[PDB]
Amino acid sequence: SKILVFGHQNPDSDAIGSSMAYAYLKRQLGVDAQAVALGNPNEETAFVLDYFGIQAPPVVKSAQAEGAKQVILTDHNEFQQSIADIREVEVVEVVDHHRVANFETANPLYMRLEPVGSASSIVYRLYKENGVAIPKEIAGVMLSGLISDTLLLKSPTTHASDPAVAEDLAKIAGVDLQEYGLAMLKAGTNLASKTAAQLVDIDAKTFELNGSQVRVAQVNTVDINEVLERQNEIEEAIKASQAANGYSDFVLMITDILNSNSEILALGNNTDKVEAAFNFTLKNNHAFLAGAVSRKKQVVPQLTESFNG
Amino acid sequence: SKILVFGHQNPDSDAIGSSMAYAYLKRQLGVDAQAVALGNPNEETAFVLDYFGIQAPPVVKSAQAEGAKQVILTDHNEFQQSIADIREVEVVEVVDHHRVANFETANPLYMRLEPVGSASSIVYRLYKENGVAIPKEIAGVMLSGLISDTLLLKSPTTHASDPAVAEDLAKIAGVDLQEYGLAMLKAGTNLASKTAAQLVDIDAKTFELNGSQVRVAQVNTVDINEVLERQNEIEEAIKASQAANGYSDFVLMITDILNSNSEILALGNNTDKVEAAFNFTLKNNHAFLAGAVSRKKQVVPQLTESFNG
Ligand SMILES: [Mg+2]
Ligand SMILES: [Mg+2]
Ligand SMILES: [Mn+2]
Ligand SMILES: [Mn+2]
Ligand SMILES: [Mn+2]
Ligand SMILES: [Mn+2]
Repeated sequence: SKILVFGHQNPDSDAIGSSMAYAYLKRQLGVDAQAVALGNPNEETAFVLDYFGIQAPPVVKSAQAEGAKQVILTDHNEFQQSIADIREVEVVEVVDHHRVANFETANPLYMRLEPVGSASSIVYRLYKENGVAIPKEIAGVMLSGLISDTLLLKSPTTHASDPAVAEDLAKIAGVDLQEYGLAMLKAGTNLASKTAAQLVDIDAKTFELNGSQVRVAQVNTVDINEVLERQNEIEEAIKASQAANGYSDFVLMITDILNSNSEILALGNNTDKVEAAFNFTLKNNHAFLAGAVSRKKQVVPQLTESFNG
Repeated sequence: SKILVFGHQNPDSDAIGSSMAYAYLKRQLGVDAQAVALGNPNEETAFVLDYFGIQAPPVVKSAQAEGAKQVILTDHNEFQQSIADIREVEVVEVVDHHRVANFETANPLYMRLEPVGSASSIVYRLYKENGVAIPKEIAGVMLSGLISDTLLLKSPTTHASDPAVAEDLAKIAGVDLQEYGLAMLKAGTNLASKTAAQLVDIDAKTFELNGSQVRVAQVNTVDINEVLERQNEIEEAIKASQAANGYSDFVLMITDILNSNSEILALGNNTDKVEAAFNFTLKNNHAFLAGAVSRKKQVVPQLTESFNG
């Protein structure tokens, strides 16, 4: 009866932070909940965990294997993004900031979705609404989740209310927003220590675009050209992944967080549709896409339009 | 920019109350929201609107027709229970206490689902959470929804937090909980004014139970015996429906909403799948199903299990 609280596959900072923050809150409310992760923390999240001196959630792969019948999803609701046997257990709660799709429950449940910058932002309000004090380290993982998802509040996903949230969490966490923000974001640009295969699967999701299974990965870097130093291995890793997972197209978003621009490297059957989604020309399989920092707002939408559905 | 707020087709008290109350709330929050209905009030709801003297929402049939592109749904989420052009508009918010299915959004949205007795109960908390004092008449329709969906807090669907809510909405609406409730519930048991075919179809559903097509209807009455005065005319309307709709089994629930029992009348090929389902014996085509007041929580399972899985 231990309720498992977890974010999406290829957990990012917001996924981990929101699940940890929410699990703690559930416990304060008398619920036997435990935060777990569907994968190992990425470099950005590792930085956060280390910073506030807390351990990463246990990594699990099957709810049933862990003997759990009830789960709480944070930072996602779509089944392909959840635990492998999500269809076999009961989803009792969901706290997320994404559109809803490929989600279904047999019974009523709790749901708190808000079209804001991060799932962590929502959990924060739940602490306030329940009158539960926020511990320093919990504030830290929540703040980190918000900072992560909004690129230190500079991303188009930043909601009007997020800055105030970010400000209060920073205070509770004992950090200077800009200083901590920049340090953490930079921690995610540690890509050299990763293999090409791992690099393209650090932060990636799949989208069904008018019948095409399109993989869209993102990475934060201090320089697009640095990431391209291994373009060959990366393209190779991309083609391999495409064959292994059934992807007709693979889009790699190389985001320069300093200059707020992203390089688009795409391979597959419909690279021409990619070129159409952004009106550019892929040379050696990539092109510059100025001002792009958000996958959900500045990439998927145009890819959706060009592929159509 | 004009958001319609509505409950589900064939609205009950909760559907009407929750949309009216919530729409009012959004307006106090600066959102140009308007409560609309997908049908006219039933005897129960007409009794409520009159008691607190307020007009029932205007019945509409299309969001596109009302000049609205955005909509807020209360007391439901499944598209088949919604507005005709639901897939054509944007769902900006959902307040409900049902399971989720046949629901999808292209973009992020606000969702507030809680596994409680009524949708009105959730709206109640939304008022307090937003610092908006609840208006007398509004408390009236909200209280009615809660009392209606939970049979004056007696149903298995009643949540631990529902009583206090019911209690507080009564105080605000200026009524005594126990009297207004009974008086309101009794007011809605008007069956003699409807034809047999109408009864067996005012609140029924269909369930595929291993190849069988079983109709399961529910009628609220203050006295089963009285409805049993029309047994014959009923079995006729039943046999008829089974002929026209292919139904292999028809189970009628004559729910006595004051004692919490439901006499089960069954005609069909598997009138044994039912007995073995409620461990009773159909003496005259019907048996006594004590404690039954909820179809899915007290009738579906056993049926679902007797027909085996
Ligand atoms: Mg992201
Ligand atoms: Mg009901
Ligand atoms: Mn995430
Ligand atoms: Mn997120
Ligand atoms: Mn309803
Ligand atoms: Mn309801």
